[PDB]
Amino acid sequence: MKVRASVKKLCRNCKIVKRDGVIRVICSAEPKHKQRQG
Amino acid sequence: AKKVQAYVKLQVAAGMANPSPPVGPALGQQGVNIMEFCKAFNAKTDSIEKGLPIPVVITVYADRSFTFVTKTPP
Amino acid sequence: TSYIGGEGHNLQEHSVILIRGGRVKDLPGVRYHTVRGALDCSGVKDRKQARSKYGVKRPKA
Amino acid sequence: EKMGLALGRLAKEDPSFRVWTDEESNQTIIAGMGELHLDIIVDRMKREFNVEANVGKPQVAYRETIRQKVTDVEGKHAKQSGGRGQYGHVVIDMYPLEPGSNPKGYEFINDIKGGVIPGEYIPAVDKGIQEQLKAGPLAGYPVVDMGIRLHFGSYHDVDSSELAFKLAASIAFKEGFKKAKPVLLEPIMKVEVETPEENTGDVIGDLSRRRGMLKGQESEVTGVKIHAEVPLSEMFGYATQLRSLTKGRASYTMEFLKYDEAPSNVAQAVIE
Amino acid sequence: MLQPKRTKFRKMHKGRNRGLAQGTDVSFGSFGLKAVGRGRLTARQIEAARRAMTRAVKRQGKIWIRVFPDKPITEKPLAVRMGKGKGNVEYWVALIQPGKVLYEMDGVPEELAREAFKLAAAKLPIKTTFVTKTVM
RNA sequence: AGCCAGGAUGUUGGCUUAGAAGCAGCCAUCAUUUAAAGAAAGCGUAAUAGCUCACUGGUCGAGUCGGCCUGCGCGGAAGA
RNA sequence: CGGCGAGUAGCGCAGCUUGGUAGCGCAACUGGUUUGGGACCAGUGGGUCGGAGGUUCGAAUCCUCUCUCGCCGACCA
Repeated sequence: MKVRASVKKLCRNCKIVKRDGVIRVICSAEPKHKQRQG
Repeated sequence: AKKVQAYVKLQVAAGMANPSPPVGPALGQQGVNIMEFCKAFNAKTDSIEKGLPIPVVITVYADRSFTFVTKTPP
Repeated sequence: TSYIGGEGHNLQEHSVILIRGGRVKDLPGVRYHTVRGALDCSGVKDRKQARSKYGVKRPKA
Repeated sequence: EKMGLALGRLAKEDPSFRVWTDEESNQTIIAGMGELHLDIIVDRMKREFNVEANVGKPQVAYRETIRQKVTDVEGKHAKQSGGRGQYGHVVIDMYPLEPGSNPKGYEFINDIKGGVIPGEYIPAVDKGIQEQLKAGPLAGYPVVDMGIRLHFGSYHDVDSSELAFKLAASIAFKEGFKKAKPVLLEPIMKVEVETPEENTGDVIGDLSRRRGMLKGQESEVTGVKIHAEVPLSEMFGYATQLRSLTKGRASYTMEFLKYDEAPSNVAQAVIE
Repeated sequence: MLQPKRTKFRKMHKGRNRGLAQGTDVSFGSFGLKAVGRGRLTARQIEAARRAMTRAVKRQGKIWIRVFPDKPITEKPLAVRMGKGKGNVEYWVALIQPGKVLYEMDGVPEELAREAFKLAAAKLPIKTTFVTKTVM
């Protein structure tokens, strides 16, 4: 995946999470949108 | 002509029977024969106006049988 | 350098030939010939006259 | 010498691969059925006839023509030294001819009316322009579509000879090029591909990737054939590069159509 | 690149950036970007931010560049011992204070301009916001 | 917000007529049939088809949705 | 890098000192001469001063800022 300081929902089905307090943008449809560390 | 099974939006020109260039896999994607299509489509094309930019709908059944509805020019 | 007598040559930088004796007297260097009826330069496009030279099969017709 | 022999005693095994010899570059060109077909043959000589022939890559032609019109281009040759004193002056204009299917990329119409340039010198400049057309001012590649019309000029009494005007035409000729900025012409192929039903699409992008301008796809009972235009440069390896796409089921063929001005990406990549 | 053509002097003092700017209104159009920061914009950034917008509409609307450099900045040549005269003019900048309206845009719906300014800001250093023309 | 539905008629709309059929884009950005449906928000195609959403039906049954100004936190944050 | 010397017709040099008018030689076009060219004899055109900003009535000129181009040297641990 990709780590950045700014992570935005790219797809419509990109979702936001706070697992372990670390922001993640895990999706459900497409892989490439999975990103974190934002 | 049931729910969406085997038809597309075509009939470039009824005046030119068996149209190759601008059609191509437009109806041939399914496996539609062109020689059989000459049979029915020409059967009423001679009776109606020809060569007008007009579409037709051709729906093929499971046993290799079809049907049509000749339409209105855009 | 050698000579190909007759408008029937068909070679460019390759294609083995045969060699026979004879210069040409006007071409500086040429001292040999080709046997028309050999490797890569056979007869000269169907000539009937004195064709034991320029070697083309006669008119079979 | 024994490589020309090598094939002649290997070609016997199979007519499937043929043999060429470069029209312009005197380099033999091997043809075949596929990489597998060719691979073993390389060893068939590398061992049987002892031939570590450095297996290169197929080669190119790359024509070149003018981009636009010219304005005045003129000839002038004056080296006297008394005894000779050859002085020939001409003033032509060449134009980018109509790109036509005829092989007549040369056409010199004589516009001179009266004795400004003697009639016995048209052949000289005529001889002149045509030979220089094998000296494309990039690296000497086939030049065409040069609309040449000779306008005005001069000559030297008693003196002026063919030498003056045949060469002086060229000096003028070169200017039309060094001033109207020609550019390459790449040969273009028409390639037809039969693709069943399933990889049809994905094949197109591959061809599209090859700068291939799509023409049209026509469907039949089994296999949609595709008419396609593609630059010959992008064409090498295609067969395997295609059968690996069509799971070894397709059949492509090559037809020449026309010559295209090679783009920047390809253009500068000939200059040497 | 915008640059004061032919002014009074070439080199001018470092100066200071105190207070609040003058232009605080959306004067010419309907929408404007106000600078909530306090810094120094360079000419390079200016034209850069212009491109983001000039591209954000492609051809519609009118764009007003409120600020203008008017300040020359110098720099000493690399690795020269300090002293030995004043620097050499490198590039020009426009001082900025909070409450200054920088780019004023009109001709497009509030929507795109809102989006357009989101592109200009990413090239400018100082934090800025989007403000609109109001009555009196 | 979930659970079952619908989501259409002309309309392949030009052109570069090779082709952009709601989905490359350039324009209009319609009217009808309506409980409703945009000549289109995304996925998918050479170009379609296929899969959803807008909005609308019913059921369930109580609050729910989106911006504005700040306080205080997280991430950005890796050296012998 | 800083820093004293050049930038003028097609080519090479003048003219800048002390501001007022752009020249010499060769090149180039034209004519004579000769069987013709070279050569040699006559006539003429050609820049308007590297580019920009100043100062004066007046800027090729005297000053400033950039560019292109030569020379001097960018040393002492």
